[PDB]
Amino acid sequence: PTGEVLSLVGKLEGTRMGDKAQ
Amino acid sequence: VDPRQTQFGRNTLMDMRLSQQTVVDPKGYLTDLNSMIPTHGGDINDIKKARLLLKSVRETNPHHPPAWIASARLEEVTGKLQVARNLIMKGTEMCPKSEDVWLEAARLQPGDTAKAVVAQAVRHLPQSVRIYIRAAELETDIRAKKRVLRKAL
Amino acid sequence: EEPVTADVINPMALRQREELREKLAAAKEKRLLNQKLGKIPWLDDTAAWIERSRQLQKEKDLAEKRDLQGLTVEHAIDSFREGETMILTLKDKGVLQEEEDVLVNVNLVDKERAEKNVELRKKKPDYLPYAQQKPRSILSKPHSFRLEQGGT
Amino acid sequence: TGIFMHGKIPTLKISLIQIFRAHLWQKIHESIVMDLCQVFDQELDALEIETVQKETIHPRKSYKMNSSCADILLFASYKWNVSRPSLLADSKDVMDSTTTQKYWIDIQLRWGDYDSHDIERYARAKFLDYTTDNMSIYPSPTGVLIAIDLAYNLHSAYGNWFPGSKPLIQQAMAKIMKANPALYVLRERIRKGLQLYSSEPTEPYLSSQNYGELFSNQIIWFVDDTNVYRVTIHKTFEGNLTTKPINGAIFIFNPRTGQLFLKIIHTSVWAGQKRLGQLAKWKTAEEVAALIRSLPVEEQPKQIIVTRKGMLDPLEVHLLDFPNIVIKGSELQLPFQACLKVEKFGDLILKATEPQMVLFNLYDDWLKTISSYTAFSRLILILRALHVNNDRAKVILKPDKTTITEPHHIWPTLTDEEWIKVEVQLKDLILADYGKKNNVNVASLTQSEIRDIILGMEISAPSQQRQQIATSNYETQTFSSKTEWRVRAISAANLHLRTNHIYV
Amino acid sequence: RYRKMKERLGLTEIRKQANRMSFGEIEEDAYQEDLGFSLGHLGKSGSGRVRQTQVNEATKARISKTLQRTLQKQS
Amino acid sequence: VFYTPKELGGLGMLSMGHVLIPQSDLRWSKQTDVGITHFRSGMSHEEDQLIPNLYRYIQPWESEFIDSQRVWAEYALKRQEAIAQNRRLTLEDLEDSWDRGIPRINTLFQKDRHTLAYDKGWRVRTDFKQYQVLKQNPFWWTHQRHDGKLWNLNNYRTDMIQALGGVEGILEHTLFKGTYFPTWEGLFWEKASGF
RNA sequence: AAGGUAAGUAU
Repeated sequence: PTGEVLSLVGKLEGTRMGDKAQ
Repeated sequence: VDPRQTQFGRNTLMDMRLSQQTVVDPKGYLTDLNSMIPTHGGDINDIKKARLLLKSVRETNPHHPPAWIASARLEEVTGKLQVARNLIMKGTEMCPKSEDVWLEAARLQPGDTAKAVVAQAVRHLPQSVRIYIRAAELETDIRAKKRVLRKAL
Repeated sequence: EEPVTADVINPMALRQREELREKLAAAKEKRLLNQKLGKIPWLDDTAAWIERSRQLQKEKDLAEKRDLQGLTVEHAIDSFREGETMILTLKDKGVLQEEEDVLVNVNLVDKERAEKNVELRKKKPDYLPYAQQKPRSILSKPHSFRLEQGGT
Repeated sequence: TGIFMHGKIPTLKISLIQIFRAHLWQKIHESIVMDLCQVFDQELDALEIETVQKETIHPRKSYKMNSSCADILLFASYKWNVSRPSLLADSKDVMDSTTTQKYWIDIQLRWGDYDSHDIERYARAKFLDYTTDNMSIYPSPTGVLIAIDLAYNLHSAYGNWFPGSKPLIQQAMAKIMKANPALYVLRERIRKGLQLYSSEPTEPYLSSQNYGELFSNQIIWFVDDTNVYRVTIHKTFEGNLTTKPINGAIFIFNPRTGQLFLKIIHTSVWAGQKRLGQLAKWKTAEEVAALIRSLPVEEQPKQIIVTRKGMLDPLEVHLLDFPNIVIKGSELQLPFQACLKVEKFGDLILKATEPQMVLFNLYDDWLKTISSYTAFSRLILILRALHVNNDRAKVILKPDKTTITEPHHIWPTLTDEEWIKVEVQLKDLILADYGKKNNVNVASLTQSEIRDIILGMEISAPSQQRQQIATSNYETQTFSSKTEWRVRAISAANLHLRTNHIYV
Repeated sequence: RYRKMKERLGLTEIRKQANRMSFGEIEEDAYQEDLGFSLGHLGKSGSGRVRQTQVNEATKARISKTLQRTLQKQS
Repeated sequence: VFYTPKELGGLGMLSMGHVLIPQSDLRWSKQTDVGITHFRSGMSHEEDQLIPNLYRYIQPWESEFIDSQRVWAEYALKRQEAIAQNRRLTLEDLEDSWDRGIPRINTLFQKDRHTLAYDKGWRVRTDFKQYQVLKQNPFWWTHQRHDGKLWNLNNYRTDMIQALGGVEGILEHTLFKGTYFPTWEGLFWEKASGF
C-alpha cells in the first residue's frame, strides 16, 4: 500500500521472462 | 518485397470536361476508359475516418467503380490485404461492366483465384481485350496462354 | 457494502479485440467467396483453332446475309403564404450522420434566426411563466411537418 | 472555496485559485439555490406549499463547512407529514414520522478527494451533525440537506421528506447537475486548466478576420452545393400546399477569373435513393474532383472554400489525390445560393432536360476596369442584396430605363460612378432588413459590423447567465414568487379572457 | 516584415497537430532512441483530417546571408 | 499517477520492480438514474493488484536468436517458392513472422529499404556517435531502421491498464469526472497551450 | 521539531 517499488531479488523468480510476451 | 531481398540486405474520376459571345458554354462530357492513380502511400491521415467515409460512398453510389477502387486500395495501403480483396469482389458484384474493377481484382487477388476472376470478368464483359491480355500474365504456361488468347480472338 | 465488479474498460484490449474480429470476419468472407469463385482438345491444336476461326469468319458473313416525396420540412404551415411560392433546399448535415434529410428554405431560416435573436435580445423578465426546470431541460436536452404522399 | 488543502501543493493551490476565480463557489451555491426556488415555485399548488422563501444568509455561507444554516424555507398551506430521515436514493419512505408547518432546505457544496468522494455518507453525516447541533441555526426541526460533490460531479440529499418532495428533488437535482450556468463555468474552467478537449480541433477556417488575406493572386474556388436537391413549395387556397422537385445546380465559382462553373443536375438522379442528403454531397464532391482533373495544373486551384460544413469530409475523400489543395470551411454564409435567383440562371436550369456542365463569367466586363478584388466584393454585395429582397434589388440593379443587359453576360452594363451609386443603394438595401427584422437603427451599426452583415456572419447568445464569469453582492440574490404584488398583477391580467370558456 | 516573421514563427497546421495527443488511445512507441518523442495526432486516427497535412514551406530552413557569401567565395 | 500511460494523463513510468496497488485504489463509483453504484475490479479472490513488470514482457536473447534463425530459414524457403511462381511476398505470407528475427521482418517492408542497402558500417558509426553528440544514446548498439525494433510494449501497456482497473479505475483518481465529459472516446490532450 | 506564512490596501 505504500507504493514503494520493492526489489524483486527472490520475488517473482518462479516465472520465466518469456511469460506474457507474444 | 523485392525478389532479391534477403536476411542481410485511388479515388479516380470517370468524368472529364474538355475546356474549349454566349453566356452558356455547355462543355462536352468525356469518359476515360481506365484510370489508375498511383497508390499515394501514406497520404491518408485518419485511416478510420477515411474508411468510414469510403463506406458511405459505397453505400450512396454502389455503381461508382472509383468508390470501390479507393475503398479497397485504402485497405491495401493499410496492410490489411485480405479485406481489400473482399471489397473488390463486392465491387465487381455491383460494378461488373467496369474493366477497371476487374483489372484491380486480378491484381489484389492471389494467383490461381486471380485467374478465376478473369474467367468471371469475361462473363460480364467479353469485349475487353485488356483483361484478356491480363490473363496472359496470369497464366504461367504457354499452352495456357494459347487457350486464353485464342479464345479472346 | 458489496460493490459490483464491472467490466474493466481496457482501450488497448478493445482495439485488439476489434482488430481480431475484423480479421476473423475477413477470413469467413474469403472462404465464402472461394465457395463460389472456385466453381467456374483444340486448346493445344493450333490447326483446329485456325479452322474454327476461318469458320467463324464465314459464319459472320452468313449471319450478315411528385409522388416520390415523403420527407420532412423544418418549417411551419403558417410560415408560407398562399399567394407566393418558394424553393426548399436540403439542410446541411454531415455525411457520416444518419439523421433524416430534412428540408429548409434559406429565407425562412434567416427570418427564424432573426426572430430568435430579437426574442433573445429582449431580456427575460421571468423564467417562470407566472414540467420542472424548463430552461435547463429543453435547451440542453423547430416546427416541422412531413409530406403525405403527393403533399401535405 | 470549500476545498481543503492536505499539504502545501503550491501548483495545485494556484490551479484551484484560477479555477474558482470571481467567487465561483458562492455563484454556484446561489445558482443552485435559485434553481431549487424555481422548481419549488412552480409546484406550490400541487405539493400544498403555501409559499417558498430564499432565506437571508451570510455571503460566506457557502464556505462554512463547520456549521450551516437553511437556504430555502417552505411554508405549508396546511401541514406536512414528515417522514423518517433517509437518503435521496431510498425508494421506500415511512411517511409517518412527525408533522410540520416549516421545511428547511440546505445546499452544501464540497470538493471531494479520491478517498472521500462518497456523497451519500457525507450528506448523512452533515445532516446528523448539523441538525443535532447548538451552533447550526435552522428555522424548523425538519428539513433536507442536498450535498454536491463538484470534483466528481455527484449529488445526493439526506433528511426528512414530506410527500411529493423526493421525486421532485431527484428530478430537479438531475436537471441542475446536467445543465447549470455556474456548473458549466466550473466545467469549462476545469477543462481549460486540464487542457483536454471534446474533439474541437482548430483548422484553417474562413472567418471575417482572415477575409482580407483571401484576396491574393492564388487560385481560389468557392464550391457551393446548397442548390443541388431542391423543390418548390406553393400553397393553394382552394386545395393543399404542394411541392414539385426542380433541377439543381452546383456552384464552382472562381473569384479570380470570374469563371462560374454551374453543374446542372436533373431530377431523375433522385429516383430510388433513400438518403438524398448525403447523395447530394457525394455527387457534388465527384463533380468538383472531376472539374479539378479537367483543368490544367496552371489553372488548378490550391485553396477550395466550402460554404457548407457538410461538404468538408466528402471533398477530403474526393481530393485524396491532390494533397496540395487546402479545403477551408467558411463560418460566414456567403450569398452564393442566391445567384440562381437571377433571371438568367433559374429558368435556364429548370428546363434543362439533361444534366450538364456549363461555364459563366460572373464578371461581365468589370475586369476590364476594376481588379478582381473589387469585382468579387461588389459581386458578394449584389448577391447579398438579391438574397435579401430579390424584389427591390432587381429594381436597384437597373438604375435607368436606358440600362440593358446584353445576352452575352448576366449583369447590366453600367458606368463606373453608376456602379458606385448602385452599390451604395444595395448596401442601404442590405442594411434595411437588418434594421427591420432586428429592430435596430442603421446608424447604430459601426463600420466594423456592417462588414460582418454584408459578409454573412451573425452572433447570438442565449446563455447570458455566463455573466457569472465576470455587503458583498454574492448571496444577495433572492427568490421571487407570483404570490407577491408583481405575480398577483401578472395573474390578474387575462383573467377575463378565460371567462368565455367556463364549465359547470 | 512583421507578417513574414509571424509566418515563420507562427504555429503551423502540422505543428498544431504535433502537440495534440489523443486521450485514452495508447500509441506504440515511435522513436527508439527517445521514448518521449511522439507524433501526436500526426498520422494517427482521431485527428479529424482525412488527408495528410502538408509542410508549410514558410518554415523552410535555409542558410544565413553571410553563409551565402562564403559559398560565393568557395565555388 | 506514475504508471498510468501518458495518454490518460499519467507519467507512463516503466517499472522493473515489484509494486503492489492497494485494493482501496481499485474502487470507483458512478451515478445513474437509480442512484450511485460502486464498483471494484478484482472479482477473483486474489492478492492486491500488482502492476506488470517490464521483466516479463521482454523476450530473452537466446529465444530471440532461435526465433531469428527459424524465421529466416522460413523466409528463405518462402522466397524460393515466390521466385518460382513469379510472385512477391505480399506482406500476408509473412504474417506469422512479423516481429521475430534479429533483423526484424519489419525491415524488409521498410519504405527506405533501398537507400539503407548502401548504408555500411552503421553499427560502428552509431557507436562512434558518442564523440560527436553531447547526449549518451541508450540504444548505442542498434539502429531502428537497420535492425528493426527489437521490443514491444503493447502487452505491457495493456496489462498496466488492466492492472490499474482500466479507464474507469484510473480516471476515478483524476479530475476527469469533474469535466463532465459524457465519455472518454472523442477526447484529446493539448501538450502545449496556445500561448 | 520543521521543510504547510498568499500578498495588498484601510482604520
